[PDB]
Amino acid sequence: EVQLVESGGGVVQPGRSLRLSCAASGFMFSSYVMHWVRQPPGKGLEWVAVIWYDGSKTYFADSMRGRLTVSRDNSKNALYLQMNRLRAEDTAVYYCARQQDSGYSGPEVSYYSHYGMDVWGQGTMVTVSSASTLVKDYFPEPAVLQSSGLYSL
Amino acid sequence: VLTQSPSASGTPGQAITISCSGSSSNIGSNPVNWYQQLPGAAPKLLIYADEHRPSGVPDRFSGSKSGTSASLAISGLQSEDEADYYCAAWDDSLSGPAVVFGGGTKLTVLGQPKAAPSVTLFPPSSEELQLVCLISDFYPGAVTVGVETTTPSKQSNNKYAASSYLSLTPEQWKSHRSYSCQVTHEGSTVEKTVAP
Amino acid sequence: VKHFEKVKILPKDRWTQHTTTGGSRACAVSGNPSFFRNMVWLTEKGSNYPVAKGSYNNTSGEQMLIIWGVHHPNDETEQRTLYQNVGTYVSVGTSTLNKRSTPEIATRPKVNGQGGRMEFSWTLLDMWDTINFESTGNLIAPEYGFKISKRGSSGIMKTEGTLE
Amino acid sequence: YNNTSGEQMLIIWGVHHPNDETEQRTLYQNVGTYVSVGTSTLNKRSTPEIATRPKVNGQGGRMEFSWTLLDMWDTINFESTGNLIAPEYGFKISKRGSSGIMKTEGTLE
Ligand SMILES: *[C@@H]1O[C@H](CO)[C@@H](O[C@@H]2O[C@H](CO)[C@@H](O[C@@H]3O[C@H](CO[C@H]4O[C@H](CO)[C@@H](O)[C@H](O)[C@@H]4O)[C@@H](O)[C@H](O)[C@@H]3O)[C@H](O)[C@H]2NC(C)=O)[C@H](O)[C@H]1NC(C)=O
Ligand SMILES: *[C@@H]1O[C@H](CO)[C@@H](O[C@@H]2O[C@H](CO)[C@@H](O[C@@H]3O[C@H](CO[C@H]4O[C@H](CO)[C@@H](O)[C@H](O)[C@@H]4O)[C@@H](O)[C@H](O)[C@@H]3O)[C@H](O)[C@H]2NC(C)=O)[C@H](O)[C@H]1NC(C)=O
Repeated sequence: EVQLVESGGGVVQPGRSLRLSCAASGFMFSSYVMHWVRQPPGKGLEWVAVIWYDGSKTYFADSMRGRLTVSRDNSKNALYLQMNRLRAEDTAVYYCARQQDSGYSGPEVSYYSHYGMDVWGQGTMVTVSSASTLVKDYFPEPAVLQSSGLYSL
Repeated sequence: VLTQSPSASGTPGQAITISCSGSSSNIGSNPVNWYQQLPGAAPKLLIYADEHRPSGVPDRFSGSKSGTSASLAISGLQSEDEADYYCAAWDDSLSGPAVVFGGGTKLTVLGQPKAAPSVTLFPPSSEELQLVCLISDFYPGAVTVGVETTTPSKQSNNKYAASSYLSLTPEQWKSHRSYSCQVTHEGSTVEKTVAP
Repeated sequence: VKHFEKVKILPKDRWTQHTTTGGSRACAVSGNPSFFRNMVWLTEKGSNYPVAKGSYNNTSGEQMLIIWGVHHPNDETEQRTLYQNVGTYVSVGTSTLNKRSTPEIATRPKVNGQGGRMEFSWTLLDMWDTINFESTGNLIAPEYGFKISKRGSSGIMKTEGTLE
Repeated sequence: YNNTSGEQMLIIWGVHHPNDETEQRTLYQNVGTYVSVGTSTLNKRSTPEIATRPKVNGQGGRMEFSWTLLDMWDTINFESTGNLIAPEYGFKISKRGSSGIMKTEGTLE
């Protein structure tokens, strides 16, 4: 019953911003440095950010510069992501994962670097389009979606 | 970014090996973990800090690293072992410290015969006010064909499918290089070429 | 023993070359990783773990009880991540004493979610004598020592009862 | 071993102490070996002390055995690179009670 559950996913229009949470349960949250990582839909994995157990330090992906706030409420067992100025690239499934340690917690990355990510959530899917509302260019939802923010197959 | 073999396949009882490679920055300095994602679902950590497995993980799985390269091995093979496999390592680059993921790998246990696809073309319809290459079935997946392509799909016959579409700014250049859709089974890249 | 004066002998801040701010979730204070208030858990700083040295001459005016630990990691991995170099050791000595202990490593059942262990030892440091620690890792250091203030017939009473 | 027996279990293990480095090599191959045992409460990493000793039972080597009481539901771990004498067995305590060990040269009638 150790688990993380991501929420807030949905549709978001490009140029706007997205807000996401993760709910931790069945373990001690405040002792664990936590992770944001996303998988675009059918492509591979992309690391997003990392936040320290005590919230003392954050590290962002080079992709995320200037668009990203990451925070945590330890007492609420809550992970918080807020990302600005979105685009098609940012469309993806979003994952909250827990960084594993020995018993030990400390400020240096040198400790955690040897380990990594023993538990994940089932994710929350995010789709970026300004749109809304054979078969081609249709809404809403084998299909695939083009740059027009539209679906077809 | 890190890099891995494009795809893999093997037989029940067989042992197979997948590779990961990258800069002195990441792997050269910091060690490597391996994650396994079974279809329709979410990742679970297969291996941590090179050699070491976590609890709940069968012995057949195990791995290693040397220099800037790392490797993963399955000593015996069950149907349960069909999934996508990712190497991951911390970087300690500049701009700043960061985790890094390999592109990926998909492997297939071959619970059935191999095959080769049906691919058909059907150029743009004459309705035509200002494309579709579909591979009608095949096994295993990962056929690696305004560029658009879908992700190989399961179906009744228990071989897979797919689709690819393009565009137009509606002319004719390609031709005469025309229209092709050559798709590759690792085993033949194959050509449907049609149309003006 | 009837009273203790708690002396700061080897202050946390005096190790500039190691990480003293580390803790564990077994000592966790309200969900946040912590550690023994009277001990310092040394780890690598900047990926290096230089030789750690400390000494105390006893000016307290009385005998002093001193305690130190040695960490026993669950696996060679943990050893590397924490203390860097392996083949470590911990050395304590005084007018009368000698110990160079090495960190016995074994995979053990999780206890407090912890496979590692800490073996503590103590000694009585005579007035005017001097205590020496040096270690290449796995050293849990005293930040403090207990000077004996009052002495006298006394005891330890085992009871479930409370003070009225 | 996780203890499913239903009661406490006595466990014993040895460590071999060869007569010479030769013996060490021929038997266990690699030198600089060790033997590791651990439980909820216990820790030992012992190393094989080597000394040339008088033949005893035509044997210059020795075996140092140790034991422990493994609590119900607890787990015992051995790992070694050599000189390990392993238990194939453990003794679960069945019946408990005032008893003793009597030293006598006599026999049961
Ligand atoms: C740890 O620190 C201690 C105090 O700072 C050191 O103890 C002192 O050490 C010095 C030199 O080692 C000794 O100085 C000598 O004193 C004697 C006689 O002194 C008389 O009075 C003192 C009290 O002041 C008394 O303790 C003695 O029994 C004597 O009655 C002279 O003859 C020498 O020339 C020299 O000046 C101190 O005697 C000594 N104090 C004590 C309490 O004994 C100690 O050396 C330090 N340890 C280390 C390793 O450096
Ligand atoms: C070694 O094997 C042992 C048995 O296979 C393991 O002992 C069991 O461990 C599991 C999980 O670690 C515990 O499951 C929990 O049970 C509690 C409450 O269960 C109640 O009933 C059990 C008897 O069935 C009793 O022992 C407890 O005191 C409780 O009254 C739940 O709240 C949890 O959600 C969870 O289901 C078992 O409780 C535990 N058995 C015993 C005898 O305590 C042991 O974990 C194994 N050791 C290792 C290292 O894996």
